[PDB]
Amino acid sequence: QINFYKDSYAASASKQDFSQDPSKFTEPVV
Amino acid sequence: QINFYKDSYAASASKQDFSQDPSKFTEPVV
Amino acid sequence: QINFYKDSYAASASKQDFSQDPSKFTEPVV
Amino acid sequence: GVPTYLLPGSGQFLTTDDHSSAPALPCFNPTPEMHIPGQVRNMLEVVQVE
Amino acid sequence: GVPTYLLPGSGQFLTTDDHSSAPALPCFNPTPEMHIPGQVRNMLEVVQVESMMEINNTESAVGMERLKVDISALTDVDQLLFNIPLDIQLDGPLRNTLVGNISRYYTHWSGSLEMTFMFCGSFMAAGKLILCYTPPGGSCPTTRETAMLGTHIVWDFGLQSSVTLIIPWISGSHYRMFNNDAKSTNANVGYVTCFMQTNLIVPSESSDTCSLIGFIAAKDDFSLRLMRDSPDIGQLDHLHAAEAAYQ
Amino acid sequence: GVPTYLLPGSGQFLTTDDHSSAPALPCFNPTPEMHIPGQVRNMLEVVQVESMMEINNTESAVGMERLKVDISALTDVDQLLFNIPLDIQLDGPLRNTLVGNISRYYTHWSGSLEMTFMFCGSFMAAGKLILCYTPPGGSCPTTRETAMLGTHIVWDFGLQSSVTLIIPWISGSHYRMFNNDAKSTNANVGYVTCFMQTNLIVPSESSDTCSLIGFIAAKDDFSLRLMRDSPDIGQLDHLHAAEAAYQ
Amino acid sequence: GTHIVWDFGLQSSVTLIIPWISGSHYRMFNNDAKSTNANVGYVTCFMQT
Amino acid sequence: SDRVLQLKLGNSAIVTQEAANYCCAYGEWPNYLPDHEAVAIDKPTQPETATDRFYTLKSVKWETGSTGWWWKLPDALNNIGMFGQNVQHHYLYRSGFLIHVQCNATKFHQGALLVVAIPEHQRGAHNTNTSPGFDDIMKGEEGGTFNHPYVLDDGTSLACATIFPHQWINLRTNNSATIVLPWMNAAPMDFPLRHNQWTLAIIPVVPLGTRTTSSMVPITVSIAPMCCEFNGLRHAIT
Amino acid sequence: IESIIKTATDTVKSEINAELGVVPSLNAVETGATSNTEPEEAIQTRTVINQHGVSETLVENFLSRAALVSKRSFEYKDHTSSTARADKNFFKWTINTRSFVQLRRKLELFTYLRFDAEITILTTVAVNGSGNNTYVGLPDLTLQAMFVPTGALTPEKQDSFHWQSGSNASVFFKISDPPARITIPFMCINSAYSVFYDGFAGFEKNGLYGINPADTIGNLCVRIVNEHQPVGFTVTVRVYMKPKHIKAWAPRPPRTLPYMSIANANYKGKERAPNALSAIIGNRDSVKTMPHNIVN
Amino acid sequence: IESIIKTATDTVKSEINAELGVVPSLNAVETGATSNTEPEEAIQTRTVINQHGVSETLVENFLSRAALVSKRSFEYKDHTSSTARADKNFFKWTINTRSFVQLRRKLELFTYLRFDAEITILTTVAVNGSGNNTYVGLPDLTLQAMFVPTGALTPEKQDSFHWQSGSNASVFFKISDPPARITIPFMCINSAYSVFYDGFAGFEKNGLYGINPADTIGNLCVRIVNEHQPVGFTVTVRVYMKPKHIKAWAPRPPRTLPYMSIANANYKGKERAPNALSAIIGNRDSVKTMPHNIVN
Ligand SMILES: Cc1cc(CCCOc2c(C)cc(-c3noc(C(F)(F)F)n3)cc2C)on1
Ligand SMILES: Cc1cc(CCCOc2c(C)cc(-c3noc(C(F)(F)F)n3)cc2C)on1
Repeated sequence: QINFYKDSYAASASKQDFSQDPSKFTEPVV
Repeated sequence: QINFYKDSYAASASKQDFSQDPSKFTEPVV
Repeated sequence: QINFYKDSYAASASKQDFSQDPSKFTEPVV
Repeated sequence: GVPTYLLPGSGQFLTTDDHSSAPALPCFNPTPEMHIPGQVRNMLEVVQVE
Repeated sequence: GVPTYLLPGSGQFLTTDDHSSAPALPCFNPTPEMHIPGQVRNMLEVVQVESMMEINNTESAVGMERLKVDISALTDVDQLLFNIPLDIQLDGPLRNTLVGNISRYYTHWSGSLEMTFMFCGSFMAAGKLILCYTPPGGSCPTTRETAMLGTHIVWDFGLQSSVTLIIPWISGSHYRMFNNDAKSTNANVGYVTCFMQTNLIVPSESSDTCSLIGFIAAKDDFSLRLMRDSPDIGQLDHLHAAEAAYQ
Repeated sequence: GVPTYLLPGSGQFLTTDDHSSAPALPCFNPTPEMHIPGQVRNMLEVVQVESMMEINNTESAVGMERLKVDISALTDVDQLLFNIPLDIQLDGPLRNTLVGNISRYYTHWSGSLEMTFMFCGSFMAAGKLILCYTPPGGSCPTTRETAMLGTHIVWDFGLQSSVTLIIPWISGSHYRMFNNDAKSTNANVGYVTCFMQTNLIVPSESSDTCSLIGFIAAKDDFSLRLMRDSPDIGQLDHLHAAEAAYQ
Repeated sequence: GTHIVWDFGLQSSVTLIIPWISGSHYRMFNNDAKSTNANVGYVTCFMQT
Repeated sequence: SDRVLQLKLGNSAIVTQEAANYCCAYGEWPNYLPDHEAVAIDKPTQPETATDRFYTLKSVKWETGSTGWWWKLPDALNNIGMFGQNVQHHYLYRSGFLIHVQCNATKFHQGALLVVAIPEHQRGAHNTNTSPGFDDIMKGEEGGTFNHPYVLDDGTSLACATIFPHQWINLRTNNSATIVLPWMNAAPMDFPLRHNQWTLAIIPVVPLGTRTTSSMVPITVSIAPMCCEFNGLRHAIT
Repeated sequence: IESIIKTATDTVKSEINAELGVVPSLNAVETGATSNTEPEEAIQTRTVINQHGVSETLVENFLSRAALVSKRSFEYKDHTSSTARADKNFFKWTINTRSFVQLRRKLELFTYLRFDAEITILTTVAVNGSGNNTYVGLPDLTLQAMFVPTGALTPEKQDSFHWQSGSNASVFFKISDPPARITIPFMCINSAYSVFYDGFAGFEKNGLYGINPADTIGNLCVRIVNEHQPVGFTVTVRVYMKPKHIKAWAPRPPRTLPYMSIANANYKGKERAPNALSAIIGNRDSVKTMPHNIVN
Repeated sequence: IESIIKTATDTVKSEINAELGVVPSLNAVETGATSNTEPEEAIQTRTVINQHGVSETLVENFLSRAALVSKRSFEYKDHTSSTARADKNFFKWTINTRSFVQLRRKLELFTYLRFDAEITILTTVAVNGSGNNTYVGLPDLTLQAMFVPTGALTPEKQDSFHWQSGSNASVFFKISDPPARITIPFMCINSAYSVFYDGFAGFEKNGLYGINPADTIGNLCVRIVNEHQPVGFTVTVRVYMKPKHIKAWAPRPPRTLPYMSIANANYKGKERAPNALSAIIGNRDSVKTMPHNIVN
């Protein structure tokens, strides 16, 4: 949003990660 | 106006809808 | 960052000096 | 920082003010819009009915 | 300077606000990221994994005994074996499941479910069952003739030990709710019942009582919203050693 | 005007905040910069310089006597001369070193160390030593056979009066910590021991007791983080003349 | 040592390979079973279940 | 049968004629530590065939009142062979594990086993504020049994344990289970004597039953370390 | 299949199926895989264009929510005759996330977590009623919150030299001010925090079990900068923590039994169901009974 | 070698070494140079790509941290009958950086320093309890902080004409306001401050030793602008200084013995170790003893 801070971890939450791999828990077979 | 919020529903009132169809209540006949 | 002040010494800390010469204390020989 | 000063009317709650407020439920997805008959966009359409 | 004025909500601490705050440790370098197996980016991946249903939530069932349903050989046709209350939002067989646990953190849900049953008898015990889902509106069917009229799967024991019954999203409204009113039209999902399509036939050297294990999971259709506090955890006092953190 | 609202943390004084403040003396011209020898831009340059270890931190050692280790001629083989506790974060030989002093201003450290030993006997005193670093996990080795199994250097006295033992960064975690718990898995670094590889042989006109000086420094691998208040300086009252500054 | 875990099933037979692990380039008949040039090792069977 | 599989892993080998599949935890395979993730600058030792091989543990009897068994890794494999020697002589290790659980019966036998690899299975005690002790956690090659398999011995649920890499041994279907676990840890390497990355739990969700002549039905566990590395060589510490 | 999922998947219309050798509804739970049966394969379906978003279940949204992590009340007064057990105008707290059940249970759904913390401090004051004290009014005090990392000395008095904070990070805030707010980075010496630790902290056998030394944080010392006054007050400081920039690994079963301690995962359960040791879910009459049966 | 260092150096793999005429592990401490032996040359190493940043040890980060430099309490009341020794509603402080040990020791790690100062003033008030006074409440007062450079006259009363401050820099601030904050430039008449001065201030032999005249700053006079009230109060003013835009020269050994005075580097040490005159580091039984030995 604004983040006039010099450290990158001071930014706000990053709620834009829409990638997912459910098959690593649902089909973990070969 | 400003709306630095991440959610679109947080914006202000949208008072710019000037389209209207009164005939759906005044002439609802064929 | 912002620094709307007319004097340059009023600015914030300048934490971007990554140059160094340790050999002036570790190998000060010829 | 930015130098600022507050104006009269600062911190007062006008019931007709038009601003954006904090979204209390982040990332909420409203129900998809569906077509409903008889939409009203101006109150002058209602008065035109006898 | 810039002329400004404060709006309502100025200086108030909303626990769900999304801003940037002052970095307390300047120039701090976090540990480099390393690859760890099993990363989760959406909570809908967890609910998609199937977990055991506590169908045998009855007295005289203790611990693991509540996680299996025992079926014997009957001398009457068309007999009802068990039914499952489909109320995740209330205490029942679906409550302590991955899908149930993660969904009880939200208020509105939508999508389809899958209910898998694994037969855990001997190799040469045979049978046929019928698993039925009934959309809401009436009483839970008690007879096979009434139960077959809804969604169902006829399951024949064989090399594949498991069957799946899909509880499809058949809803009038666009989502559903936790209500605490199981009979509400916005919450009730219907019923699930099991009947004997045939009998359970086993030889003399096989145990005459066999067991089924039930699992439930969500499909890709599933969706949750309106996050809330889960009613599954509480606190009446301070935990042990909690005050020692101040000594 | 501009509509605004104040966030949490408004009007609060964080001592590590990085902003610009009002210049109290406008149009002031600072003195022109002139070149001065020995400029420091990172504190990691200082720790890279080697300083004496206080290995002889025992009673009956006074002042400079604590900065050297005396070695004589022995009549038994494989004898242990001394060991060095590798706990910078606790009081020990490494505490009052450049690397130790600068590191005690931080909480997390990483990287490799070098431990140099200078032999300060006569020209025609001879000997061979073995310096051993033992990664953590067990007790400090007391015999040469057990000590040789870790990292080590065999040092032969000669024209070069000094030897170096590298304490390489062998850590499970990605950094280490000051803990005050020396036995913690996140803090313990191992041990350093010295044994006789051979004896110290000197002629009749040479002193039969010779001295070693130990130094420690950090390499380019070294890194520090999570700055804190050094526990090496305190204050129980006002310093003398401090109140006179108000008179 | 070298081993194979054998599970009874449709295939009624299993094979254990005794590979050539010798120091010398050949081996000998000796009549001294304990000789270093003759001894080959042992084969044992245990219950895995 | 239902499926056949062979697992070589060194000078050992296992053949199964009645299997379902094998599970790769989170769909990943063991690998050696790359240079861009390394921490310790010491050159590691990679014994390979000496340590990357199946070790078989003592068998446990499958009775009617059985609550389940657990083995913590690498604790169970410590003190076993060259892997144990390398663990004792080194300060850090790193390894995946190929786990094979064996259990067979007749076609008149019924019973279901859940074989699950829990990462960081931190245990709890029952009806006490004191934490589990060293002897409660470190059981070695013999492992332990589940006090309350219903809650997994940690206040959670056994019903949701299928979120972890798992398989089933359904006597009616198969007689073996196989799970491939990569290196699971927040650190690239770790001290083997004070922390367990994985816990293999075998739980009798469906009890063993039959009406034919009774026989001892054991369960065998074989663990093969994979891509083992060791850093920090010094004297043996056990 | 790793892809970008922004909405729930759509449904496709299906027809009558009768084909030999294909049994989509039959599965094998023993393989450890969840059933792959589709609704299109179990029933005859229609085409539905699904527009439900999935942004609310994102781990960031799921966990990025301020929750109470600390709450401490102490008397702000003259502490000359008070025993050496009360907080004499200040307190120190060993930071942890296991004291309040809601945040603890939400965090314990994963094996590994990596995030920055957003710390908010909210202070309230009340006038002491002990004895014959009156309301008087509420003073506007200044509080100092200092973060002491591991190995650093912590203050022993309200006016000790430690409070000068040459290098320690301190925040000075008034009660009349908004709640104080700072951000702490990902402080772990590892790539992620260990929510659960199947190990011991030290190199000997008497160390703590289940607490990872790598995840040690330090102490938060909070004092009132003002000197005491003729009347006593009670000051309550609440600390809320909000994770952000979150990465999660290895989801775990949720805890069913009530928490017993912050140091361990010990369990005893409720006396009766639900959430009892022998019965997590409440009992019904039989497996053929539904409690909320619609009867008309 | 002067270069840009942003991360710690990487490690390279090495092999077995046996070569005549090359002895990397042998050094000569007498030359005054630190050993140049590399880990690759002492042991057999592997390739490590090191990603550790080094921005936290930068002299700017190391020193740019607000620290208490002044703390003064005085009575705000009617001072008609008070002696000519108390602060009568105001005080003056001769600015110095040697009164509080943490900042002093951090600054004294270098021989020369050049920086601008960021000054923050934090004021607290308490109701006097002497006699039979009650709480009453805390007034919102206005304070004036005036910087008087060398040679300028300082106020002698709380209402003297000096406070009109025609040219002197003053700041007026309320207690209810955030702490006051200003910036002072690098005021030295030289290119850098002298943290240590091996000289005398005057041209005669009775001058002060160790204080550089070039580094003289001046006085900070703080008064309460409000006139006294029927009840007395105690006002405490704290002054914090934060260096910025820092340049450092000639690093020095850290001080081991406790500071004795702000005027000099006099030393006496603790009675016993650690940090005693005869033993800086605590004693152990012998050079063959380690205290924290892991025994199992
Ligand atoms: C899991 C897990 C989560 C965390 C992070 C918790 C962070 O704890 C705190 C808190 C609660 C407060 C402060 C704090 N309070 O005040 C200040 C300051 F003002 F001094 F800056 N810092 C610092 C930390 C690290 O650690 N492990
Ligand atoms: C070494 C070394 C470091 C320094 C710099 C210290 C600066 O001292 C001050 C302080 C503490 C406060 C003020 C000050 N307080 O208030 C005001 C104002 F409000 F009048 F502007 N100025 C001015 C100076 C130079 O000098 N030598």
